[PDB]
Amino acid sequence: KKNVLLIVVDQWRADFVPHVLRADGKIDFLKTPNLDRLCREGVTFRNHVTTCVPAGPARASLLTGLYLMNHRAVQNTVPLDQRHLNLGKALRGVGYDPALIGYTTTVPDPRTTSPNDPRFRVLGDLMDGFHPVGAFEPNMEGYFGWVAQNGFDLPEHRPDIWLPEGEDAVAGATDRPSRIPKEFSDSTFFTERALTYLKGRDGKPFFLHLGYYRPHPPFVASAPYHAMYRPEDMPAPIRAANPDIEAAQHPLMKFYVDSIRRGSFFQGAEGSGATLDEAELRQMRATYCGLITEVDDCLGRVFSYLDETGQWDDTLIIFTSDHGEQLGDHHLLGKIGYNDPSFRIPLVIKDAGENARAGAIESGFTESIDVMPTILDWLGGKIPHACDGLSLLPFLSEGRPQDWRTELHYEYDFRDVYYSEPQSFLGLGMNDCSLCVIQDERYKYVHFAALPPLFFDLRHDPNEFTNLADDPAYAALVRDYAQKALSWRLKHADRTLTHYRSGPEGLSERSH
Amino acid sequence: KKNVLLIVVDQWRADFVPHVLRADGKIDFLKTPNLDRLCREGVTFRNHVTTCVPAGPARASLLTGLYLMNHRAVQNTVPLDQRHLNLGKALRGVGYDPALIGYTTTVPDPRTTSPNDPRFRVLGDLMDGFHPVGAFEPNMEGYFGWVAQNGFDLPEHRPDIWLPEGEDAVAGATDRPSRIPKEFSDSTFFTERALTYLKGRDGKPFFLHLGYYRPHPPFVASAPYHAMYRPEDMPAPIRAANPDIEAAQHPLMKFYVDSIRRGSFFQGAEGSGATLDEAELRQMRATYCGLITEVDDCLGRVFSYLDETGQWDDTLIIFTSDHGEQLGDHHLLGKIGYNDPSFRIPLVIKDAGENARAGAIESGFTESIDVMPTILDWLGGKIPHACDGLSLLPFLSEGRPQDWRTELHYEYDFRDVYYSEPQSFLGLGMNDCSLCVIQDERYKYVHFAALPPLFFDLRHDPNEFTNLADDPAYAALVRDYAQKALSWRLKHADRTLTHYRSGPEGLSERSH
Amino acid sequence: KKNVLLIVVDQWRADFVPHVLRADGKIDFLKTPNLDRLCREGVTFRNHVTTCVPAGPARASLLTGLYLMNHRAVQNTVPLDQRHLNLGKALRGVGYDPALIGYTTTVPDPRTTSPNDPRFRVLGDLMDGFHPVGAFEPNMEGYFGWVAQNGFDLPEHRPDIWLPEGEDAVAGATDRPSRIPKEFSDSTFFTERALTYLKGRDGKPFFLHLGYYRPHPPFVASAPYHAMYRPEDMPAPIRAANPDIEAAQHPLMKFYVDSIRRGSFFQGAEGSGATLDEAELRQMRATYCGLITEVDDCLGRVFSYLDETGQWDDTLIIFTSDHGEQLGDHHLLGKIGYNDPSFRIPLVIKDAGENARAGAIESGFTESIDVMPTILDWLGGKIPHACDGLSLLPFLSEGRPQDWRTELHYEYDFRDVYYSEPQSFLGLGMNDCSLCVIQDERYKYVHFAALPPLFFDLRHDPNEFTNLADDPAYAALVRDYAQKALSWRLKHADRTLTHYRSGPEGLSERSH
Amino acid sequence: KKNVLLIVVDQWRADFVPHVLRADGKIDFLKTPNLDRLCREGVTFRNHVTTCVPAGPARASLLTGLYLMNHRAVQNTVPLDQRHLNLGKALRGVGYDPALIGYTTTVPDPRTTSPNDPRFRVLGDLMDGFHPVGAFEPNMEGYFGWVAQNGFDLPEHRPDIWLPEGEDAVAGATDRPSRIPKEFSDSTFFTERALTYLKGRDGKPFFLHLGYYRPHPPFVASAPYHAMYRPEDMPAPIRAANPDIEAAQHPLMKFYVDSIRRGSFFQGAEGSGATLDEAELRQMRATYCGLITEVDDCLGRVFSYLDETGQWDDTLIIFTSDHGEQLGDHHLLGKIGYNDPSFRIPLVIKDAGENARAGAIESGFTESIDVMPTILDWLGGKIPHACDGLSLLPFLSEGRPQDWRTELHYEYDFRDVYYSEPQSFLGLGMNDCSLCVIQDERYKYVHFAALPPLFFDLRHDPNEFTNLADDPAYAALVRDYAQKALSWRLKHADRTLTHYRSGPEGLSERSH
Repeated sequence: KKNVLLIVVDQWRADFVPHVLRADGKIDFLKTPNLDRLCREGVTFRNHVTTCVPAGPARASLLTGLYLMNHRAVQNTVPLDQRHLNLGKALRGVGYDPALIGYTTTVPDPRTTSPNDPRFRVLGDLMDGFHPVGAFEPNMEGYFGWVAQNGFDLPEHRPDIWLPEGEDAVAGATDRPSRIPKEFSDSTFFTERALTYLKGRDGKPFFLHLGYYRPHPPFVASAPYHAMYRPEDMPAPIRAANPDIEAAQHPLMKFYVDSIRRGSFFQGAEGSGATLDEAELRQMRATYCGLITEVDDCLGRVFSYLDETGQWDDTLIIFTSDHGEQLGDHHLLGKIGYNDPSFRIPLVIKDAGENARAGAIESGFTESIDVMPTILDWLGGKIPHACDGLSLLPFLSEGRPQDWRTELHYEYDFRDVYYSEPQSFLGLGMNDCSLCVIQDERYKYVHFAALPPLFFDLRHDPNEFTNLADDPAYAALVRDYAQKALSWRLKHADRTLTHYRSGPEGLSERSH
Repeated sequence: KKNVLLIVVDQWRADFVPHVLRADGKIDFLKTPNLDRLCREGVTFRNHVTTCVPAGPARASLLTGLYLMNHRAVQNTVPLDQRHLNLGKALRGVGYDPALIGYTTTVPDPRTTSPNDPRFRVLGDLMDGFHPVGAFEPNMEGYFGWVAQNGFDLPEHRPDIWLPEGEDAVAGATDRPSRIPKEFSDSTFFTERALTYLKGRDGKPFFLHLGYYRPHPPFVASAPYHAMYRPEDMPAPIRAANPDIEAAQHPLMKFYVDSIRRGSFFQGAEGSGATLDEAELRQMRATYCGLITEVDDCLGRVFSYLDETGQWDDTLIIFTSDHGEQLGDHHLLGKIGYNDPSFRIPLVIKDAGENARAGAIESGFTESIDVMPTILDWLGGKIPHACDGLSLLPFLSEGRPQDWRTELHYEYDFRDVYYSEPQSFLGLGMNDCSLCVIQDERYKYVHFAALPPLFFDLRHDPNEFTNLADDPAYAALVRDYAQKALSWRLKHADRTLTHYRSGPEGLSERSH
Repeated sequence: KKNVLLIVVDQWRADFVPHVLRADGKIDFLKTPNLDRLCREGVTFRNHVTTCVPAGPARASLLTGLYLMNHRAVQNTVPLDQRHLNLGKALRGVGYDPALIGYTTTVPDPRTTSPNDPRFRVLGDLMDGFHPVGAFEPNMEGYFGWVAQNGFDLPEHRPDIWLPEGEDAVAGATDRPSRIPKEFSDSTFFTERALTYLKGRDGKPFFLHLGYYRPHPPFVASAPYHAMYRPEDMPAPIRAANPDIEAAQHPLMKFYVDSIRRGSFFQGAEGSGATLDEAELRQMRATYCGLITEVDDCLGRVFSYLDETGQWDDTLIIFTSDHGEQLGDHHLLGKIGYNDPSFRIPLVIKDAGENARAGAIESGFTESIDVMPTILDWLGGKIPHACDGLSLLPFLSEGRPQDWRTELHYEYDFRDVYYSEPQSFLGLGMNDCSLCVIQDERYKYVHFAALPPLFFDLRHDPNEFTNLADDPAYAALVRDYAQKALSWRLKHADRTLTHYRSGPEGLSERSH
Repeated sequence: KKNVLLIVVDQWRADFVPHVLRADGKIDFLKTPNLDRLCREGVTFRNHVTTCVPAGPARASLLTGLYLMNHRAVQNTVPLDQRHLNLGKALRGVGYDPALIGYTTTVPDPRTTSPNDPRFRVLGDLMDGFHPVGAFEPNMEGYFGWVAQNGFDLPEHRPDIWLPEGEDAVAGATDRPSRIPKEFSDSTFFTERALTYLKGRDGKPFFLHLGYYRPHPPFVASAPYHAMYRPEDMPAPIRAANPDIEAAQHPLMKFYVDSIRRGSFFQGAEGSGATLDEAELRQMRATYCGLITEVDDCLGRVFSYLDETGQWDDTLIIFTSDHGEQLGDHHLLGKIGYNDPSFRIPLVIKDAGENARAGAIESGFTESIDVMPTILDWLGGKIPHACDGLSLLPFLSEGRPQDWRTELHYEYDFRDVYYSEPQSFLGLGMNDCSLCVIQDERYKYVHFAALPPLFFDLRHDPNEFTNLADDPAYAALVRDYAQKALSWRLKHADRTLTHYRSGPEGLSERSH
């Protein structure tokens, strides 16, 4: 029997993974024993990125194996064209039910449904082709209904469960717990749906997309996770001397430093994200770690059910996140722009049985578009022609293929959406608001469609403070990275029908 | 605010509706106080039929507003063509989320999915376009997973929860309870999903398809519903002197009398349905009533939540069943053939506010294809051109329209499916295995595509024992009913594009 | 090598086929030596009907193998749903180019094109899936452009080429030629396109739909075909004592007797069709024969090219018409209503090589829906599941199959179109304006959806003057024919997906 | 009234346009009086390119307004995805019939038709959505059938009409005429179809795509066009000292210098294209001019019909070519690679009425993707969101828009097709065989996906002999052009749905 458990957390940074911290001799300032078990038993990928942000685009790439340049779900609220083959439909093609807990943040294709469809009122709904067994639902109604049915009285504005405890509490980074008990938290909800689904399967082969919302904000935690980590034990945020000096690097950086609000990160909070002080940012980081450890506790319950039913060694387990989180770096909160912390994400894979590379940490450059090909390959399917990504299965046996990619790539599109509208400030039209990034161990190149490019020397400037793109001494290097990025564009043009050929013998297909 | 609650039970007969029994001066031998409330407050339709059986075809007609002659989902296991507009997609067209609890028994269109799709392994899965919030799931996994997560230990073969209590129990009609407590029954499950969904909506407008499996078999009930009704208080089954005399009426009757097995109606039971004695049939009927009263108790919890939140007077409530049940009549169990008890079904409608016809019983002839037009009309939508049915809203105000139909119509297709294969016995090919029925207060005509027809005088022979179709004295009457049925066929040919016209002014549409 | 030549004339009656006239000892009052060659070498089907009229519906049935009840292109100007598989697409499935000369009169599906498409300004355009090599074109522009490019000066209103020669001519039935020379006639045009296409093929396998407009009206002929037949040698029209007595038979008969205009049949003519006298009708018939003989002369040129290139014995030749013509019978002109002369059509089939039944006349009942299955069968294709018709190939070898149909069937829908609007006169809505016909050697039954039925004893009343449907002495016979027609409806419900099945082994198909 | 005549020749170079030659003080060594009339009356665009080559890709860009990066019909024999909106369907959206003479070289989408479709046996067939009124047809059957029907006896192998006259003739560049008289030439054929179509329209508004095959090879002409130009009066080919020195520039150049055969350019010829001597190339150029003048003579007949019917001043006339021709430059024949002569093409536009810029020559950079937007704009349509091109109408009134593009762009994909397979020689996989080009008045940058780039200084090296891309002194310039090309990629990602947005008010669209 073969099972696949795809765990997708939200907003969890790659540098909040204890197995990698310890390997580098750093203090592992947070506890994730269940993730650590996956790392001891499988392969941890230390240079994994999402190919775009925020949730809607990231999940389009994860669930189609396509770059943003091909899926075109370029921002939250922008439709996903129905033509793209997604993981749910591909799973049905190999005889698996594509069971899903959590959310996909997918706007339907308007050519397929009425313009009055309620799914157009929200950031996104479930992607067509999945079988929902534990949906957060539009406006988190699935979760709130479950809390209410469990007998907990909700406030009139339901997200006020995430105000800090106590009528005198000041909204923002907090040392207080939220107003929801642990047993009715959202992580508990998704976990109960996972256990219900696995118990219903009763040993039969499964695919399950187990989505967790946490550690997505609001950065407030149920007791006692709110108090589990001391602010002084957290890694310091990395940022310029002040927000103006930070913003001077690039107009897009200035837009986000100026515009991001605390209320998007802490329920009811007022003021700008960029003005948080070091103590507030350390408290935010401690609460973020508490939310992470709650998820890890919950995963322990899922893993316990797999152990008790004898299914652990039959299950391919993939742990990843949709995207990262700035967490105060560069004066930013959220998943925006071009910096490493928004795009670097965990990826740990435990094969069935005793893993040949158990415990290894892989530096090969991997991208979220590789996850769908990996799952389909493992289940014996053909990888769709159109996918941009490649199967990671060679990394679980002999290691990095000799012809594997030598750069990481990602994209970001910042055209206007209802809650964030940079076009007027930037002076740009909607089809000119994008960037792409190419990077390796030494250099990082950020190319904007219609704004200045950026170039960083990562050995000397690992935190991306010193743009070199306009320095004439770097002209040959900038040329080289722009050339690699341009080749990458040409190599990833759409592949839907390009293997077919007419000819004297009729219709044929080219394989190489 | 406008809400719609569409309650769809399964396998509940029209003559098991106490409000109608009492109106006719009959003993109301079962208790349904919550349904009785709907009847006191709304309109009870006493001549409602499903336009086909069993579940898959019945639910295709209910959820598309089309006769079987147009939807072509002619038996369980036969695909529903994606071209037909269903109620879920139509609801999205009026801005409603098409939330659904229970099941639709819909086989996907093979042109839309892989032939390996797991949805082709089961009798049917969820119809495309609905939003599931409480699915029974393939093989009832949703229910069983919920029972297991509630801490109840299930037997190795999970349907053995429906064996009668006690290792010494004989499977079949029983005076013992099932092996599942009331608090973990399937009716409790669907009810908890309904409460969870309504609590999540928190007062916002809703559509909810609230499906119950009961009183579908196995005919066994959780305590104390198994003992709630005395067998001697049940209405007697109506059947011929013996199964051979019954079967002589028609080859299709013979096929079902010979083939139907007790194990399809009582978990683990052996033997033929037709050999049940009168006492066994009375016990079966008493258990069936117990399952009905459990559903009614559950509806009381849903109605209580609507009352407490002040939504009752804002909600159009429609109560109906997918189809009926022979329940021993004519030596048959199940929903098959051509007799009234398989096709007659409850229908009660309570409008928002104080209903103009509260308490009335309507004799106008209504069909399940009318339900979707009624809901869309009530929500301010246009009724799709293709629907065969008509809105029932006039019946809630002034009464039966002057041009309403004057006959009831239904269809049955009995081509081979994996668990019932009459073609060899009947000597028929797959496209020749159907019948249609037309009837009014006086006469009933059953026309087979490729077997003898039947004709009944319902005043003198209300129970359909005496075929008159081959009696020369009835030639003019049989002619007349065949002519009405043939006109009905011509009038209901597909209407997808037939209102459009080319012409000198370009494309236009005819409205009359 | 295998070729198919499908010759489709327009408006040519089955009783204008000399081989059948001579077989019955009647005078063959018109000459068709080239058709007579096909009859001597192949099989002539004497009981062939189109399953509906006029051109648009007839050609939908011919080119899909479907009854009107399934294709739903129910009148000229009504769209053909793109879902139906047509002969052109099916030919591509067997590797044949679906070359077409003439027209198909097909209104596009509005869901597939802009509402501004010029194809919605005309009665119909080319059916999707064919390869046009000689289109009449919208408004006959293809023909008129060819005449103009040939150097012939056209009048300002181009159809005035069909006024009778001479400024003093009275428009109507005429003993004068038209104003177009034979070398620039429409039959010459289609023939030149056929020769161009066959010469381009240069011996390679072909399918060609060779459409002729003639003998469709206006009933005027190029010299000397206008004078080739004497009016006194024509068969007399068959009609009641006067138009009022004719019209009394049925409201639909009255509508057409009252409404049909001479201008629809003779260019520029005034007055009603029903008031033509016997001499005028005989002249009309003589001109109609002249147009037929012109087509036959043209076919001789096509056949000569096949003989000279050695392809005759490699070619399946099918000669047929889209529909018939009343030609004055029952006071009617055109192709309307329910009488035999509108629906009976020629069908002659010459197989490749020496035909086993060369010269035979077949009385088995054949329908235009059989033609597409016949062609696909002959080319080695599978007949589409959805077709209503059956292959005629058994008739070319051993003869009529033992299980062949025992009645002929056809349909007519008379809902309002821009140039003929009977609904107000009849008092009917658009979905109630149809009839179906079932008949055999003895009896004919015409069933209207919402008007009185008709029944004829064809031995005693071969010309359909005496309705018997309301005579009580015929009640059992009328019953029997209504029952056969109702069975036919049930047997021909749509078959798109009804062979598929879900089940424990996955998706399967039933073959019987 | 508004008409559009879109004249599309094949393989005609931009530097074979006399109006531009004379403007630059060069000898106009060929005569095109009818094209010269369009130039005197309209605007001549001197920096127009096709965005890709050869015919199939070029015509996909012309007829969709999309770059190859979006249409993906990347080589002849590769399907065009049906999702792209083409000019024919867009014309129907504005009420115009999309009449077409010539060919489009379009391989159908395999998801829309049988794999056995004969359209998969040829390089391409007609694009879906056009109305053919003069097709060359598969294998030029339309033309050959027309020649045969005109009474001209064709040789057994029909293309042998293009052998030079006389049994002793040596195949290759020739001073002899072909074996087809002028009155039966292919240019005469397309012209007769144009006149037939316009005469059929009889003054009604038209769109006509008037395609000519010439001056596509074989480079042989009907008498007396074969002798109209002296070889010594032709411009000399521009090429390196020998083929080896030429080929050293780049592996793709070497592939084509080594592989191109004379038989692809002269009927029956043997040997390599690269070994033609200067005299042979001058004769080839003189014959090429003869074919051009034959097309111009033919256009004079079309223009004469427009003048005589008073339609000239009501007609937007656009003259262009699908692509250019190397004509011996760089040792190459055909339309391949990256050099200017393969991609630069004529474009002349005459507006209705007296043109504001009559006679002007425009240096603004225009691309073939601009043609479809121009036509739709002129007819009052909306330009489809997805188009990459922009309307040229501002150039006919006030001139180049201030925000017009500042570089020309084109693409070439050289993955294996049945008659040319460079992948093995180049060592590349199928998705790595492309290049893109960006250029302006000063510099040209050729970027290969997986081979070395090229960079040319066009003032000092107008003929592209001296690659500078690997010269360190050019690093900043190469950087700049790679950056412009990378921005162009980002700006032209697919736009199908990217203007739509979900949000609190429902579905909306962004316009800027």
